[PDB]
Amino acid sequence: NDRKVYVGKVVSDKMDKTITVLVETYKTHKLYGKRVKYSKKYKTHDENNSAKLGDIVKIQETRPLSATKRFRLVEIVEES
Amino acid sequence: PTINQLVRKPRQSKIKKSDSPALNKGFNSKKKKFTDLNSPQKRGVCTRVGTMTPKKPNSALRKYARVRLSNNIEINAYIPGIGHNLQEHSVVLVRGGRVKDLPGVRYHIVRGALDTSGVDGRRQGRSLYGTKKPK
Amino acid sequence: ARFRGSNWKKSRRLGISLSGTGKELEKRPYAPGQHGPNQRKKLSEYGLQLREKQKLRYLYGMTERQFRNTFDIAGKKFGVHGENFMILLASRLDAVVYSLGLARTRRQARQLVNHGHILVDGKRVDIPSYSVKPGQTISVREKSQKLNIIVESVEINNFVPEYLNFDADSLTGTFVRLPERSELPAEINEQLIVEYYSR
Amino acid sequence: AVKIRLTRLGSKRNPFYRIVVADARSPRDGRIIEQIGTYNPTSANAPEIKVDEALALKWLNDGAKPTDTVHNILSKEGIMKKFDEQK
RNA sequence: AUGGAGAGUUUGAUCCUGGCUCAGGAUGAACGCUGGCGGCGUGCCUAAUACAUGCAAGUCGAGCGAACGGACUGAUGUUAGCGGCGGACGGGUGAGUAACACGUGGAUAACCUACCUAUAAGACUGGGAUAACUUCGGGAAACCGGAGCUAAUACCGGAUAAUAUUUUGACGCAUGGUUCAAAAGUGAAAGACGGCUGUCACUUAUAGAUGGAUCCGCGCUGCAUUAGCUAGUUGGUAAGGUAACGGCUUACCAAGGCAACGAUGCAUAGCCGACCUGAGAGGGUGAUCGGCCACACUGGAACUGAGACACGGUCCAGACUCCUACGGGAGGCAGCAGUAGGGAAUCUUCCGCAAUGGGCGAAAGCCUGACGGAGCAACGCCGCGUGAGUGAUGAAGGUCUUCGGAUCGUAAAACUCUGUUAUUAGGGAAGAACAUAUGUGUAAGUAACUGUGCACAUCUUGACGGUACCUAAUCAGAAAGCCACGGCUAACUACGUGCCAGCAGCCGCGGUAAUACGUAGGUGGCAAGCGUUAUCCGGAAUUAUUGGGCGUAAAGCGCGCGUAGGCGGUUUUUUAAGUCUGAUGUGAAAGCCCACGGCUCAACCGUGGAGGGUCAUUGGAAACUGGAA
Repeated sequence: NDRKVYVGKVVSDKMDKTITVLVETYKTHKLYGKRVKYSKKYKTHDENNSAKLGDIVKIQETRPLSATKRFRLVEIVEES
Repeated sequence: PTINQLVRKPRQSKIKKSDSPALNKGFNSKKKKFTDLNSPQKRGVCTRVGTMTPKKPNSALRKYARVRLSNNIEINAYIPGIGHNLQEHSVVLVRGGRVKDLPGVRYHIVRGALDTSGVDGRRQGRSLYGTKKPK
Repeated sequence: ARFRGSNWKKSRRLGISLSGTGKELEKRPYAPGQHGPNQRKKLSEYGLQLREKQKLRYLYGMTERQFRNTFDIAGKKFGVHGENFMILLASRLDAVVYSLGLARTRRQARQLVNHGHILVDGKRVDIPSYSVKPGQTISVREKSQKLNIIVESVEINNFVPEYLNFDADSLTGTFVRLPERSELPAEINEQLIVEYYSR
Repeated sequence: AVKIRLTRLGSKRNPFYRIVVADARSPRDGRIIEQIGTYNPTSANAPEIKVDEALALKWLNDGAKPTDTVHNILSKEGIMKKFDEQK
């Protein structure tokens, strides 16, 4: 099987082994049809916290870690 | 407006304020609370039976009754027909429908019902105004 | 019979002869009632739509909410809504019996179907509103084949519409064809009842 | 456990039955797993029955246990016979 | 192509704008007047108020001990009990819940699973009790406590045994995986049979099926006159315990985490398939049927158990209701009926397990207020009636009258005619397939047999119910009412009254000549129904996405500077998020539509399609929007 993967931006790295990833996507309005940008914040695990605020990273889901995290850091591609 | 203005502020329709509000409310004697019921009819007690002068364009002495319904609500109700047998402490059935002339009467007392007799000489239109089939 | 009333007063209020073929609108071709003899006022749009609906409804003896239900079935079928509606009325068992020639009118044919003298396809069908399909057999009950009323009208019927094959011997019918607009009553404007129900 | 049984689908005094694989705890006309066929006991003379073969033999191998009359219905198609042949 | 109607009302008169009202379709409806029948459905929406009384969960004596009791050694029962399984299903209700509760799509390499199926390996050896029973005491019951015995497929101790745990070597982050070679320690049953074995009890491993559990993306009420919310809160490190991950909990670190993309708070609400309305877009709703959730007088808790923190189970607290010898005890209809109460309003304290399904049993069988049926209610939909042919649209009588007549009216007598219905008097289905038992062969396994699976044909049985339904006679006889008639809006006259009595949805009417009030004739609309009231959609383009506007009718902020956001000049290359086009999986069933078939038709029922997604995975296209150069 396959676990879902998201690509977002690091908006918080103030906690150890944890970063906040902002995955912005698009949702159309049911009535008017205009596509509206909405964003969702994901809390992801990274044992070696090499991600710094401003990096676009690759996120994949996993089993529940802590009360909120359900994702792990797969790939870091930006430098900022 | 523009589409973006509509997305941010979706259109808001007007609310419909319904006539005969006292038929839309129930009571709970155990919890001493008012409920929402939407009743076709309500039953009450006549606390005052009298006559009301109508609006200015018209002129006729109209009979009415101050009725305290099953709720703790005191409304004024019309008495259709010619003759009525209602005094104080009379149990009546009250339906919707207001009287245009009479200001402050938004209900009608159902004739030919619980403790309310029909019209004595009515022969055509006996569904309304109570009274059974003659012979 | 649901109506059970004056078939002249209806044909006098209406513009057609309903049942009798003229005998009703001869001496008094105006409306019935106290104000019947005096002059007639003009009819509005609604009055004309309602009049034509009453023409076809009282012609077949059906009531509302069954005239309307049959009208609803007609719109489902392909083609003109008005045409399929009158075709469906002509396919009613009580109407087919009269148009076959078994009875001398519409009301009597209903009592022949109602009391079970018909035996469609050899089986007792006592429902006047049964919808006859092409390729069936409208016979007569064996015990009722010696009915004076049935044999009094079997010979005076004469003309039988082309969509009905009638056998004078054995007292049987066939319903060979789907009726066309030509064979249907021509005094009824089908386009005026369709507009009435769209109001 | 898993039971191959009949679900009533008829009106008053006109019952129609579907041959359905369902859990024993589920309601009679409630949750099901798979529909296998149909059973009409009020048809003309012989009760007309319709049964699938691939799924019926699939559930029997999986441990589904037919009721008393589904056994009869599966026998009139020889399903119980071919289930017995593959020992 | 299958689909879209308006009208009245602001003025001396007009055109706009704009609100109000009406004509349509519906309902778990209620009320008023009426009321013949049948078939399908539906029927406490309010007090998750309180409950009298009956039933709603038992079964297995082939697991086994009886004072057992007892045909005839004693068949059979369970009187009573131990033990196993079931009581977590089925049935009810929508109080709570704005939540991963529910819908849809996924993930679990973070998960449990009795019965059922299949494959293997087995099921060895001993022991001590205790129910029941007997006999003593207590206590007003409820019950409780002493002694003396007795079994079990009850319990306990050893033997042996896995892919069980520890240490060993040979991916998608936490990894998964199957070989290795050591250590500890984990079982069981018998019953009823046939000539050692068959059946169905068991135990251990695996898988399958089934049923559960958790996590995640998206969707899913109103209020901003609810703006700042949290402190296990948020992350980490250890430990614990959970079927399992995890602040799930606890210590110690750090100060974190969510929020105008609406944190929080308040109010409201079970969610959905689906239903009503609409041409559609949408709007409203969440009765009956099905899926999920939550609850069981209110509130906590655990035990047994595969599964409960358990509607007809346990303990405690509380509020009630009842008994008491005053010390103490018993109870929970939101199961089916039914009662009281509240309300405008919602039913029998019925029959049967005959079918389907469920529990238990080898089965016969037992239990089943599930369910299948009956009782009541026009509550709804559908179908049929209450009569027909000829017959003077002239009797006699009403009502008007222009006094001549007209209208009720082919309506009526009047003759013929039928029996749908109704009455009586005879037949009389289907739903029935069984299970078991009996025989007959076959397959596997057998030393062989019994036995089991399968194949066939025999015997059996129905609450409904002598009910559908059919056949004979007989009679037009026993079977129509409701509302309107000024315009919207089909249907007009006379009389009574005289701005009174009264009517009215709006325009409004009524002040001695009202088609508007009451009545009488006539008319018209429907019809076993007809109107009124209550609520929703429409009409309403009157929240205008489809589909409105802001000079004077309501509407451009008094004006700048500006942040988020929204939008963005031309060309080339690339990408493929949107976009378009396929293929898979799913969007349960029941519903809507179409077709077809069965009820005599229809309602209704059953089959087959269709349709339904901001859906997921995976190819293809590259103009546009988006990204990169």
